[PDB]
Amino acid sequence: ENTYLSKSQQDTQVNCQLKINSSQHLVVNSQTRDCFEYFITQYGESNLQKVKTHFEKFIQDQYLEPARSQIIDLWTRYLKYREQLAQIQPSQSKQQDQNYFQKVFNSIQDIRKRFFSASEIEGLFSTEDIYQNYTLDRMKILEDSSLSEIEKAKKLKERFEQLPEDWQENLQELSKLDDLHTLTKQIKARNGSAEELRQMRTALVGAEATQRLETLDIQRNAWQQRVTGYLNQRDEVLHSNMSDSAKKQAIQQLRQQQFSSSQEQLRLRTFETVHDQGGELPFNY
Amino acid sequence: FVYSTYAQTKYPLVFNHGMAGFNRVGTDTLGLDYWYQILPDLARNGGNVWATRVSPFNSTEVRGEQLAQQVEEIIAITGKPKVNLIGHSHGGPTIRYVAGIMPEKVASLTTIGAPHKGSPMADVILNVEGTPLSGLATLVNWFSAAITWAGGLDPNSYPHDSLAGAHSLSTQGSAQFNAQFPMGVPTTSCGEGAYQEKGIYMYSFSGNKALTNPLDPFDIALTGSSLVVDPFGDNDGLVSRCSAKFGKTIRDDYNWNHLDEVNQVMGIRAILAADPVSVYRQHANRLKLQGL
Ligand SMILES: [Ca+2]
Ligand SMILES: [Cl-]
Repeated sequence: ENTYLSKSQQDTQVNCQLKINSSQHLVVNSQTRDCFEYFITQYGESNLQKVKTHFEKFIQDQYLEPARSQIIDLWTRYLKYREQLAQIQPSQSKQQDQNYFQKVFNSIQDIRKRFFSASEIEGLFSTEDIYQNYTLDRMKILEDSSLSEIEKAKKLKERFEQLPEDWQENLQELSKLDDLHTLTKQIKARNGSAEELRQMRTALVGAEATQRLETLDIQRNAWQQRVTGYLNQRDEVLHSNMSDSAKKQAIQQLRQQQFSSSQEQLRLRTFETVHDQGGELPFNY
Repeated sequence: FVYSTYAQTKYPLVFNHGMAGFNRVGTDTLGLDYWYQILPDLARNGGNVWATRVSPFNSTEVRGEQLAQQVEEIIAITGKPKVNLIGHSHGGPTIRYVAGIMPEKVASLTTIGAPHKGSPMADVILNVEGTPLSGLATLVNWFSAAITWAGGLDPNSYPHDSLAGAHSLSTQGSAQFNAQFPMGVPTTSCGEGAYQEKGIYMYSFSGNKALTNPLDPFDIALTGSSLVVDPFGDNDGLVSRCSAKFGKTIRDDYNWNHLDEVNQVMGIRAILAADPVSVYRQHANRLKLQGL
Protein backbone atom coordinates (compact mmCIF):
# COMPACT_ATOMS: atom_id res chain seq x y z
CA GLU A 1 0.00 0.00 0.00
CA ASN A 2 3.10 2.22 0.22
CA THR A 3 2.81 2.52 -3.57
CA TYR A 4 -0.74 3.91 -3.47
CA LEU A 5 -0.83 6.09 -0.34
CA SER A 6 0.55 9.58 0.38
CA LYS A 7 3.02 10.24 3.23
CA SER A 8 0.12 11.15 5.56
CA GLN A 9 -1.76 7.87 4.90
CA GLN A 10 1.21 5.58 5.70
CA ASP A 11 -0.89 4.70 8.76
CA THR A 12 -4.38 3.97 7.38
CA GLN A 13 -6.35 1.50 5.27
CA VAL A 14 -7.78 2.16 1.79
CA ASN A 15 -11.39 3.36 2.17
CA CYS A 16 -12.39 1.74 -1.16
CA GLN A 17 -15.34 -0.41 -0.11
CA LEU A 18 -16.88 -0.70 -3.59
CA LYS A 19 -19.99 -2.89 -3.72
CA ILE A 20 -20.12 -5.24 -6.71
CA ASN A 21 -23.55 -6.65 -7.70
CA SER A 22 -24.62 -10.28 -8.17
CA SER A 23 -23.00 -10.25 -11.64
CA GLN A 24 -19.81 -8.16 -11.15
CA HIS A 25 -21.26 -4.75 -12.03
CA LEU A 26 -20.21 -1.81 -9.80
CA VAL A 27 -23.17 -0.66 -7.74
CA VAL A 28 -22.62 3.02 -6.97
CA ASN A 29 -23.14 3.64 -3.25
CA SER A 30 -22.18 6.36 -0.79
CA GLN A 31 -18.79 4.60 -0.29
CA THR A 32 -17.90 4.84 -3.97
CA ARG A 33 -17.46 8.57 -3.26
CA ASP A 34 -15.46 7.91 -0.07
CA CYS A 35 -13.16 5.81 -2.27
CA PHE A 36 -12.42 8.68 -4.65
CA GLU A 37 -12.21 11.21 -1.82
CA TYR A 38 -9.71 8.88 -0.17
CA PHE A 39 -7.25 9.31 -3.06
CA ILE A 40 -8.23 12.92 -3.74
CA THR A 41 -6.92 13.70 -0.25
CA GLN A 42 -3.42 13.03 -1.62
CA TYR A 43 -3.73 16.16 -3.69
CA GLY A 44 -1.87 18.98 -1.95
CA GLU A 45 0.80 16.45 -1.00
CA SER A 46 0.91 15.03 -4.51
CA ASN A 47 0.41 16.58 -7.93
CA LEU A 48 -2.76 15.91 -9.98
CA GLN A 49 -1.01 13.19 -12.05
CA LYS A 50 0.22 11.10 -9.11
CA VAL A 51 -3.34 11.22 -7.72
CA LYS A 52 -4.50 9.52 -10.94
CA THR A 53 -1.52 7.12 -11.13
CA HIS A 54 -2.09 5.88 -7.57
CA PHE A 55 -5.87 5.51 -8.03
CA GLU A 56 -5.60 3.66 -11.36
CA LYS A 57 -2.77 1.39 -10.19
CA PHE A 58 -4.82 0.58 -7.06
CA ILE A 59 -8.05 -0.30 -8.91
CA GLN A 60 -6.08 -2.34 -11.47
CA ASP A 61 -4.56 -4.51 -8.72
CA GLN A 62 -7.89 -4.87 -6.89
CA TYR A 63 -10.77 -5.17 -9.34
CA LEU A 64 -11.00 -6.64 -12.87
CA GLU A 65 -13.46 -6.40 -15.77
CA PRO A 66 -16.02 -5.15 -16.23
CA ALA A 67 -16.37 -3.07 -13.05
CA ARG A 68 -12.74 -1.86 -13.46
CA SER A 69 -13.67 0.09 -16.58
CA GLN A 70 -16.83 1.64 -15.06
CA ILE A 71 -14.76 2.63 -12.00
CA ILE A 72 -12.00 4.52 -13.86
CA ASP A 73 -14.70 5.91 -16.20
CA LEU A 74 -16.70 7.32 -13.27
CA TRP A 75 -13.41 8.48 -11.63
CA THR A 76 -12.45 10.55 -14.67
CA ARG A 77 -15.98 12.05 -14.72
CA TYR A 78 -15.65 12.74 -11.01
CA LEU A 79 -12.29 14.54 -11.26
CA LYS A 80 -13.47 16.69 -14.15
CA TYR A 81 -16.45 17.20 -11.82
CA ARG A 82 -14.29 18.46 -8.93
CA GLU A 83 -12.65 21.00 -11.25
CA GLN A 84 -15.96 22.07 -12.88
CA LEU A 85 -17.28 23.04 -9.43
CA ALA A 86 -15.37 26.32 -9.75
CA GLN A 87 -17.99 27.32 -12.36
CA ILE A 88 -20.47 28.64 -9.77
CA GLN A 89 -20.58 32.47 -9.55
CA PRO A 90 -21.64 34.45 -6.40
CA SER A 91 -25.19 35.78 -6.85
CA GLN A 92 -25.98 39.31 -5.56
CA SER A 93 -28.05 39.19 -2.33
CA LYS A 94 -27.82 39.18 1.49
CA GLN A 95 -25.18 36.41 1.65
CA GLN A 96 -26.91 35.30 4.87
CA ASP A 97 -30.30 34.17 3.50
CA GLN A 98 -31.57 30.63 2.63
CA ASN A 99 -32.65 31.64 -0.91
CA TYR A 100 -28.84 31.99 -1.26
CA PHE A 101 -27.56 28.67 0.12
CA GLN A 102 -30.37 27.00 -1.79
CA LYS A 103 -29.23 28.52 -5.12
CA VAL A 104 -25.59 27.76 -4.27
CA PHE A 105 -26.70 24.13 -3.84
CA ASN A 106 -28.82 24.20 -7.03
CA SER A 107 -25.80 25.40 -9.03
CA ILE A 108 -23.98 22.22 -7.97
CA GLN A 109 -26.99 19.97 -8.73
CA ASP A 110 -26.95 21.39 -12.25
CA ILE A 111 -23.21 20.66 -12.60
CA ARG A 112 -23.83 17.09 -11.40
CA LYS A 113 -26.29 16.57 -14.27
CA ARG A 114 -23.36 17.47 -16.54
CA PHE A 115 -21.29 14.45 -15.49
CA PHE A 116 -23.66 11.90 -13.89
CA SER A 117 -27.07 10.24 -14.41
CA ALA A 118 -30.02 10.20 -11.98
CA SER A 119 -28.92 6.73 -10.77
CA GLU A 120 -25.26 7.79 -10.22
CA ILE A 121 -26.19 11.17 -8.67
CA GLU A 122 -28.44 9.18 -6.32
CA GLY A 123 -25.68 6.69 -5.50
CA LEU A 124 -22.90 9.22 -4.85
CA PHE A 125 -24.80 11.94 -3.01
CA SER A 126 -28.39 10.99 -2.04
CA THR A 127 -27.37 10.19 1.55
CA GLU A 128 -25.49 13.48 2.15
CA ASP A 129 -28.17 15.32 0.18
CA ILE A 130 -30.91 14.19 2.56
CA TYR A 131 -29.10 15.91 5.44
CA GLN A 132 -28.17 18.93 3.34
CA ASN A 133 -31.81 19.52 2.35
CA TYR A 134 -32.86 18.81 5.93
CA THR A 135 -30.46 21.55 7.10
CA LEU A 136 -31.43 24.02 4.37
CA ASP A 137 -35.17 23.49 4.94
CA ARG A 138 -34.84 24.19 8.70
CA MET A 139 -33.17 27.51 7.86
CA LYS A 140 -36.18 28.62 5.78
CA ILE A 141 -38.62 27.39 8.46
CA LEU A 142 -36.68 29.58 10.94
CA GLU A 143 -36.33 32.60 8.63
CA ASP A 144 -40.05 32.47 7.78
CA SER A 145 -41.01 35.29 10.19
CA SER A 146 -44.72 34.96 9.44
CA LEU A 147 -44.97 31.99 11.82
CA SER A 148 -45.05 31.87 15.62
CA GLU A 149 -42.13 30.18 17.33
CA ILE A 150 -44.64 27.65 18.69
CA GLU A 151 -45.54 26.91 15.05
CA LYS A 152 -41.94 26.90 13.80
CA ALA A 153 -41.08 24.34 16.46
CA LYS A 154 -44.05 22.26 15.28
CA LYS A 155 -42.94 22.46 11.63
CA LEU A 156 -39.40 21.51 12.69
CA LYS A 157 -40.69 18.41 14.50
CA GLU A 158 -42.88 17.61 11.47
CA ARG A 159 -39.93 18.04 9.06
CA PHE A 160 -37.77 15.85 11.31
CA GLU A 161 -40.37 13.06 11.08
CA GLN A 162 -40.11 13.18 7.28
CA LEU A 163 -36.51 11.93 7.23
CA PRO A 164 -35.82 8.21 6.44
CA GLU A 165 -36.17 6.50 9.83
CA ASP A 166 -32.41 5.67 9.75
CA TRP A 167 -31.45 9.33 10.07
CA GLN A 168 -33.89 9.78 12.96
CA GLU A 169 -32.37 6.90 14.94
CA ASN A 170 -28.82 8.02 14.10
CA LEU A 171 -29.36 11.69 15.02
CA GLN A 172 -31.21 10.68 18.20
CA GLU A 173 -28.12 8.57 18.99
CA LEU A 174 -25.82 11.53 18.34
CA SER A 175 -27.99 13.71 20.60
CA LYS A 176 -28.53 11.13 23.36
CA LEU A 177 -25.98 12.84 25.62
CA ASP A 178 -28.00 16.08 25.33
CA ASP A 179 -31.31 14.23 25.85
CA LEU A 180 -29.84 12.89 29.11
CA HIS A 181 -28.87 16.37 30.37
CA THR A 182 -32.28 17.73 29.30
CA LEU A 183 -34.33 15.24 31.36
CA THR A 184 -31.79 15.09 34.23
CA LYS A 185 -31.99 18.87 34.61
CA GLN A 186 -35.78 19.02 34.06
CA ILE A 187 -36.79 16.18 36.41
CA LYS A 188 -34.41 17.54 39.10
CA ALA A 189 -35.62 21.16 38.74
CA ARG A 190 -38.87 20.19 40.52
CA ASN A 191 -37.46 17.53 42.90
CA GLY A 192 -38.53 14.21 41.33
CA SER A 193 -38.09 10.83 43.05
CA ALA A 194 -34.95 8.72 42.58
CA GLU A 195 -37.26 6.10 41.01
CA GLU A 196 -38.58 8.50 38.36
CA LEU A 197 -34.97 9.39 37.49
CA ARG A 198 -34.13 5.65 37.54
CA GLN A 199 -36.91 4.90 35.02
CA MET A 200 -36.02 7.95 32.92
CA ARG A 201 -32.40 6.71 32.79
CA THR A 202 -33.28 2.99 32.41
CA ALA A 203 -35.33 4.15 29.43
CA LEU A 204 -32.65 6.19 27.62
CA VAL A 205 -29.44 4.29 28.53
CA GLY A 206 -30.54 1.09 30.32
CA ALA A 207 -30.00 -0.49 33.75
CA GLU A 208 -26.28 -1.21 33.34
CA ALA A 209 -25.56 2.41 32.45
CA THR A 210 -28.08 3.84 34.94
CA GLN A 211 -26.16 2.12 37.74
CA ARG A 212 -22.71 3.46 36.74
CA LEU A 213 -24.41 6.88 36.30
CA GLU A 214 -25.62 6.59 39.90
CA THR A 215 -22.01 5.56 40.73
CA LEU A 216 -20.82 8.80 39.11
CA ASP A 217 -23.35 11.02 40.95
CA ILE A 218 -21.74 9.87 44.19
CA GLN A 219 -18.16 10.46 42.95
CA ARG A 220 -19.12 13.99 41.94
CA ASN A 221 -20.85 14.66 45.27
CA ALA A 222 -17.65 13.53 47.01
CA TRP A 223 -15.28 15.60 44.87
CA GLN A 224 -17.60 18.60 45.16
CA GLN A 225 -17.90 18.44 48.95
CA ARG A 226 -14.11 17.90 49.25
CA VAL A 227 -13.46 21.19 47.42
CA THR A 228 -16.36 22.89 49.25
CA GLY A 229 -15.00 21.94 52.66
CA TYR A 230 -11.46 22.54 51.41
CA LEU A 231 -11.88 26.19 50.38
CA ASN A 232 -13.62 26.88 53.72
CA GLN A 233 -10.44 25.82 55.57
CA ARG A 234 -8.35 27.76 53.04
CA ASP A 235 -10.39 30.92 53.72
CA GLU A 236 -9.96 30.50 57.49
CA VAL A 237 -6.18 30.32 56.92
CA LEU A 238 -6.41 33.32 54.55
CA HIS A 239 -8.35 35.45 57.07
CA SER A 240 -5.87 34.46 59.83
CA ASN A 241 -3.41 36.86 61.44
CA MET A 242 -0.46 34.93 59.99
CA SER A 243 2.20 35.65 57.35
CA ASP A 244 1.96 34.82 53.64
CA SER A 245 4.50 31.97 53.82
CA ALA A 246 2.66 30.56 56.89
CA LYS A 247 -0.74 30.74 55.16
CA LYS A 248 0.75 29.14 52.01
CA GLN A 249 2.41 26.43 54.10
CA ALA A 250 -0.83 25.77 56.10
CA ILE A 251 -2.82 25.72 52.87
CA GLN A 252 -0.21 23.40 51.24
CA GLN A 253 -0.48 21.06 54.23
CA LEU A 254 -4.28 21.09 53.95
CA ARG A 255 -3.91 20.37 50.19
CA GLN A 256 -1.57 17.44 50.73
CA GLN A 257 -3.85 16.01 53.44
CA GLN A 258 -6.87 15.94 51.12
CA PHE A 259 -5.45 15.98 47.59
CA SER A 260 -2.51 13.57 47.32
CA SER A 261 -2.09 12.99 43.55
CA SER A 262 -0.70 15.65 41.20
CA GLN A 263 -3.94 15.22 39.25
CA GLU A 264 -6.30 16.43 42.00
CA GLN A 265 -3.83 19.27 42.68
CA LEU A 266 -4.44 20.56 39.12
CA ARG A 267 -8.25 20.41 39.26
CA LEU A 268 -8.07 22.16 42.63
CA ARG A 269 -6.32 25.18 41.01
CA THR A 270 -9.31 25.49 38.68
CA PHE A 271 -11.77 25.91 41.59
CA GLU A 272 -9.22 27.96 43.56
CA THR A 273 -8.85 30.56 40.80
CA VAL A 274 -12.65 30.77 40.30
CA HIS A 275 -13.27 31.07 44.07
CA ASP A 276 -10.54 33.68 44.67
CA GLN A 277 -12.32 35.83 42.09
CA GLY A 278 -15.83 35.31 43.46
CA GLY A 279 -17.03 33.22 40.52
CA GLU A 280 -19.51 30.37 40.85
CA LEU A 281 -17.68 27.02 41.13
CA PRO A 282 -18.11 24.78 38.01
CA PHE A 283 -20.10 21.67 39.01
CA ASN A 284 -23.42 22.10 37.17
CA TYR A 285 -24.12 23.84 33.83
CA PHE B 1 -28.09 1.54 8.84
CA VAL B 2 -24.28 1.60 9.22
CA TYR B 3 -22.63 0.42 6.00
CA SER B 4 -19.00 -0.21 7.03
CA THR B 5 -16.65 -0.74 9.98
CA TYR B 6 -14.01 1.64 8.63
CA ALA B 7 -14.21 4.05 11.57
CA GLN B 8 -15.07 1.48 14.25
CA THR B 9 -12.50 2.22 16.98
CA LYS B 10 -12.33 0.41 20.32
CA TYR B 11 -12.84 3.52 22.45
CA PRO B 12 -15.58 6.05 21.51
CA LEU B 13 -15.05 9.17 19.39
CA VAL B 14 -15.76 12.30 21.40
CA PHE B 15 -15.83 15.71 19.74
CA ASN B 16 -15.48 18.97 21.65
CA HIS B 17 -16.31 22.28 20.01
CA GLY B 18 -15.46 25.85 21.01
CA MET B 19 -16.34 29.40 19.97
CA ALA B 20 -19.90 29.07 18.53
CA GLY B 21 -23.27 30.88 18.35
CA PHE B 22 -26.54 31.31 20.29
CA ASN B 23 -28.64 28.15 20.72
CA ARG B 24 -32.01 28.88 19.08
CA VAL B 25 -34.67 26.15 18.71
CA GLY B 26 -32.60 24.69 15.81
CA THR B 27 -31.21 21.29 16.87
CA ASP B 28 -27.45 21.42 17.66
CA THR B 29 -26.43 25.05 17.57
CA LEU B 30 -22.93 24.08 18.76
CA GLY B 31 -23.33 20.33 18.45
CA LEU B 32 -24.09 18.40 15.27
CA ASP B 33 -24.50 21.62 13.27
CA TYR B 34 -20.91 22.43 14.21
CA TRP B 35 -19.35 19.38 12.55
CA TYR B 36 -21.16 19.51 9.19
CA GLN B 37 -21.97 15.86 8.32
CA ILE B 38 -18.79 14.55 9.88
CA LEU B 39 -20.47 12.94 12.85
CA PRO B 40 -23.35 11.09 11.08
CA ASP B 41 -20.77 10.04 8.50
CA LEU B 42 -18.34 8.53 11.03
CA ALA B 43 -21.52 7.02 12.54
CA ARG B 44 -22.50 5.14 9.38
CA ASN B 45 -18.80 4.06 8.94
CA GLY B 46 -19.23 1.99 12.16
CA GLY B 47 -17.94 4.58 14.67
CA ASN B 48 -19.37 5.45 18.08
CA VAL B 49 -19.58 9.24 18.12
CA TRP B 50 -20.45 11.60 20.99
CA ALA B 51 -20.52 15.37 20.65
CA THR B 52 -19.89 17.39 23.78
CA ARG B 53 -21.74 20.64 24.49
CA VAL B 54 -19.56 22.91 26.65
CA SER B 55 -19.75 26.63 27.36
CA PRO B 56 -18.86 28.40 24.05
CA PHE B 57 -17.31 31.41 25.83
CA ASN B 58 -15.34 30.75 29.05
CA SER B 59 -11.82 29.85 30.38
CA THR B 60 -10.07 26.69 29.13
CA GLU B 61 -10.29 25.42 32.69
CA VAL B 62 -14.05 25.91 33.21
CA ARG B 63 -14.78 24.44 29.77
CA GLY B 64 -12.38 21.64 30.77
CA GLU B 65 -14.37 20.89 33.96
CA GLN B 66 -17.56 20.93 31.91
CA LEU B 67 -16.14 18.58 29.26
CA ALA B 68 -14.57 16.18 31.75
CA GLN B 69 -17.91 15.45 33.40
CA GLN B 70 -19.55 14.69 30.06
CA VAL B 71 -16.52 12.46 29.36
CA GLU B 72 -17.27 10.49 32.55
CA GLU B 73 -20.98 10.38 31.64
CA ILE B 74 -20.00 8.90 28.27
CA ILE B 75 -17.54 6.40 29.79
CA ALA B 76 -20.40 5.34 32.08
CA ILE B 77 -22.95 5.05 29.24
CA THR B 78 -20.62 3.25 26.79
CA GLY B 79 -18.98 1.10 29.45
CA LYS B 80 -15.70 1.67 27.61
CA PRO B 81 -12.76 2.68 29.88
CA LYS B 82 -11.06 5.38 27.80
CA VAL B 83 -12.28 7.79 25.10
CA ASN B 84 -10.76 9.44 21.99
CA LEU B 85 -10.95 13.22 22.34
CA ILE B 86 -11.09 15.40 19.24
CA GLY B 87 -11.19 19.17 19.80
CA HIS B 88 -11.43 22.01 17.26
CA SER B 89 -10.03 25.50 17.93
CA HIS B 90 -10.70 26.32 21.63
CA GLY B 91 -11.70 22.63 21.98
CA GLY B 92 -7.98 21.83 21.62
CA PRO B 93 -6.84 23.15 25.08
CA THR B 94 -10.28 22.05 26.39
CA ILE B 95 -9.49 18.37 25.72
CA ARG B 96 -5.91 18.93 27.01
CA TYR B 97 -7.40 20.05 30.35
CA VAL B 98 -9.22 16.69 30.62
CA ALA B 99 -6.09 14.84 29.46
CA GLY B 100 -4.07 16.56 32.20
CA ILE B 101 -6.46 15.68 35.07
CA MET B 102 -7.75 12.27 33.95
CA PRO B 103 -4.98 10.71 31.77
CA GLU B 104 -6.41 7.30 32.72
CA LYS B 105 -9.70 8.03 30.87
CA VAL B 106 -8.07 9.51 27.75
CA ALA B 107 -6.88 7.22 24.95
CA SER B 108 -6.00 9.83 22.30
CA LEU B 109 -5.98 13.62 21.85
CA THR B 110 -6.67 15.07 18.40
CA THR B 111 -6.59 18.87 18.00
CA ILE B 112 -7.74 20.65 14.83
CA GLY B 113 -6.65 24.26 14.30
CA ALA B 114 -6.04 24.73 18.00
CA PRO B 115 -4.32 27.95 19.23
CA HIS B 116 -1.93 26.04 21.53
CA LYS B 117 0.80 28.69 21.25
CA GLY B 118 -2.12 31.19 21.40
CA SER B 119 -3.82 33.37 18.75
CA PRO B 120 -2.60 36.89 17.75
CA MET B 121 -6.24 37.78 17.17
CA ALA B 122 -6.98 37.06 20.83
CA ASP B 123 -4.22 39.41 22.03
CA VAL B 124 -5.34 42.27 19.78
CA ILE B 125 -8.91 42.27 21.17
CA LEU B 126 -7.50 42.74 24.68
CA ASN B 127 -5.03 45.50 23.68
CA VAL B 128 -5.36 48.96 25.22
CA GLU B 129 -1.95 50.31 24.16
CA GLY B 130 -2.04 50.46 20.36
CA THR B 131 -4.78 53.10 20.26
CA PRO B 132 -5.48 52.87 16.42
CA LEU B 133 -5.58 49.05 16.23
CA SER B 134 -7.12 48.86 19.73
CA GLY B 135 -9.91 50.99 18.31
CA LEU B 136 -10.82 48.53 15.53
CA ALA B 137 -10.26 45.78 18.10
CA THR B 138 -12.63 47.07 20.83
CA LEU B 139 -15.05 47.87 18.03
CA VAL B 140 -14.93 44.40 16.40
CA ASN B 141 -15.26 42.92 19.91
CA TRP B 142 -18.37 45.03 20.54
CA PHE B 143 -19.91 43.74 17.27
CA SER B 144 -19.08 40.07 17.89
CA ALA B 145 -20.70 40.81 21.25
CA ALA B 146 -23.76 42.41 19.67
CA ILE B 147 -24.29 39.33 17.43
CA THR B 148 -24.66 36.97 20.40
CA TRP B 149 -26.53 39.72 22.34
CA ALA B 150 -29.07 39.49 19.47
CA GLY B 151 -29.78 35.96 20.68
CA GLY B 152 -30.61 36.96 24.27
CA LEU B 153 -31.70 34.24 26.71
CA ASP B 154 -29.92 31.04 25.59
CA PRO B 155 -32.21 27.96 26.16
CA ASN B 156 -29.02 25.95 26.83
CA SER B 157 -27.52 28.69 29.01
CA TYR B 158 -23.79 28.04 29.57
CA PRO B 159 -21.71 30.20 32.01
CA HIS B 160 -20.76 33.02 29.66
CA ASP B 161 -17.41 34.60 30.55
CA SER B 162 -15.91 35.79 27.26
CA LEU B 163 -13.08 37.85 28.82
CA ALA B 164 -11.60 34.76 30.45
CA GLY B 165 -12.13 32.89 27.16
CA ALA B 166 -10.11 35.51 25.30
CA HIS B 167 -7.49 35.57 28.03
CA SER B 168 -7.29 31.74 27.63
CA LEU B 169 -6.44 31.92 23.92
CA SER B 170 -3.97 34.80 24.28
CA THR B 171 -0.21 34.36 23.83
CA GLN B 172 0.23 34.75 27.59
CA GLY B 173 -2.79 32.72 28.74
CA SER B 174 -1.98 29.81 26.42
CA ALA B 175 1.61 29.83 27.82
CA GLN B 176 0.37 29.92 31.43
CA PHE B 177 -1.97 26.99 30.60
CA ASN B 178 0.76 25.09 28.73
CA ALA B 179 3.10 25.36 31.73
CA GLN B 180 0.48 23.33 33.63
CA PHE B 181 -0.75 21.01 30.83
CA PRO B 182 2.38 20.68 28.63
CA MET B 183 1.71 17.14 27.52
CA GLY B 184 1.87 17.17 23.66
CA VAL B 185 2.90 20.83 23.36
CA PRO B 186 6.21 21.54 21.54
CA THR B 187 9.23 23.20 23.17
CA THR B 188 10.35 24.56 19.80
CA SER B 189 8.36 27.47 18.42
CA CYS B 190 7.19 25.63 15.30
CA GLY B 191 8.11 21.95 15.84
CA GLU B 192 5.90 18.99 16.81
CA GLY B 193 5.07 17.71 20.29
CA ALA B 194 5.45 14.29 21.91
CA TYR B 195 3.80 11.53 19.88
CA GLN B 196 2.83 9.74 23.11
CA GLU B 197 3.01 10.45 26.86
CA LYS B 198 1.25 8.84 29.84
CA GLY B 199 0.22 6.21 27.26
CA ILE B 200 -1.84 8.80 25.36
CA TYR B 201 -1.47 9.30 21.59
CA MET B 202 -1.54 12.90 20.36
CA TYR B 203 -2.38 14.20 16.88
CA SER B 204 -2.90 17.63 15.38
CA PHE B 205 -3.81 18.65 11.84
CA SER B 206 -4.65 22.20 10.67
CA GLY B 207 -5.06 24.50 7.64
CA ASN B 208 -2.82 27.42 6.58
CA LYS B 209 -5.22 29.32 4.29
CA ALA B 210 -7.76 32.18 4.65
CA LEU B 211 -9.66 32.42 1.31
CA THR B 212 -10.78 28.96 0.22
CA ASN B 213 -14.01 29.65 -1.68
CA PRO B 214 -15.48 33.20 -2.04
CA LEU B 215 -19.01 31.79 -1.72
CA ASP B 216 -18.23 31.11 1.95
CA PRO B 217 -19.86 34.22 3.53
CA PHE B 218 -17.07 34.20 6.11
CA ASP B 219 -13.94 34.06 3.94
CA ILE B 220 -14.19 37.86 3.76
CA ALA B 221 -14.03 38.02 7.58
CA LEU B 222 -11.35 35.33 7.97
CA THR B 223 -9.15 37.21 5.46
CA GLY B 224 -9.49 40.27 7.69
CA SER B 225 -8.23 38.48 10.81
CA SER B 226 -5.62 36.50 8.78
CA LEU B 227 -3.62 39.73 8.52
CA VAL B 228 -3.91 40.21 12.32
CA VAL B 229 -2.86 36.61 12.91
CA ASP B 230 0.05 36.80 10.49
CA PRO B 231 0.97 39.38 7.81
CA PHE B 232 2.45 36.63 5.57
CA GLY B 233 -0.68 34.60 6.42
CA ASP B 234 0.51 31.12 7.39
CA ASN B 235 -2.77 30.43 9.13
CA ASP B 236 -6.37 29.26 8.81
CA GLY B 237 -7.25 32.90 9.37
CA LEU B 238 -7.21 32.75 13.19
CA VAL B 239 -4.61 30.21 14.33
CA SER B 240 -1.14 30.21 12.75
CA ARG B 241 0.11 26.85 11.52
CA CYS B 242 2.72 26.93 14.33
CA SER B 243 0.30 27.45 17.21
CA ALA B 244 -1.77 24.50 15.94
CA LYS B 245 1.01 21.90 15.92
CA PHE B 246 0.55 19.42 18.78
CA GLY B 247 1.98 15.92 19.02
CA LYS B 248 2.03 14.20 15.64
CA THR B 249 0.97 16.54 12.84
CA ILE B 250 -0.91 14.37 10.35
CA ARG B 251 -0.74 17.31 7.87
CA ASP B 252 -0.61 21.07 8.48
CA ASP B 253 -1.22 22.58 5.02
CA TYR B 254 -4.81 21.79 4.03
CA ASN B 255 -6.38 24.36 1.70
CA TRP B 256 -8.81 24.92 4.55
CA ASN B 257 -9.78 28.02 6.50
CA HIS B 258 -10.54 27.89 10.22
CA LEU B 259 -14.15 26.85 9.36
CA ASP B 260 -13.33 24.50 6.45
CA GLU B 261 -11.64 22.49 9.19
CA VAL B 262 -15.13 21.67 10.50
CA ASN B 263 -16.58 21.57 6.97
CA GLN B 264 -18.06 25.14 7.16
CA VAL B 265 -20.00 26.79 5.80
CA MET B 266 -22.48 24.13 4.57
CA GLY B 267 -19.49 22.34 2.99
CA ILE B 268 -18.07 25.15 0.91
CA ARG B 269 -14.31 24.93 0.42
CA ALA B 270 -11.47 25.33 -2.09
CA ILE B 271 -11.91 23.68 -5.52
CA LEU B 272 -9.23 21.01 -5.01
CA ALA B 273 -8.94 20.39 -1.29
CA ALA B 274 -9.47 17.14 0.62
CA ASP B 275 -13.00 16.62 2.03
CA PRO B 276 -13.05 17.21 5.85
CA VAL B 277 -15.58 14.37 6.20
CA SER B 278 -13.18 11.94 4.53
CA VAL B 279 -10.09 13.28 6.36
CA TYR B 280 -11.92 12.66 9.65
CA ARG B 281 -13.13 9.25 8.42
CA GLN B 282 -9.45 8.57 7.56
CA HIS B 283 -8.17 9.66 10.99
CA ALA B 284 -10.93 7.55 12.62
CA ASN B 285 -9.45 4.59 10.71
CA ARG B 286 -5.92 5.31 12.03
CA LEU B 287 -7.12 5.36 15.66
CA LYS B 288 -8.89 2.00 15.05
CA LEU B 289 -5.65 0.74 13.49
CA GLN B 290 -3.87 1.99 16.65
CA GLY B 291 -6.30 -0.13 18.69
CA LEU B 292 -7.72 3.09 20.14
CA1 LIG C 1 -15.51 27.51 3.40
CL1 LIG D 1 -6.10 19.63 0.63
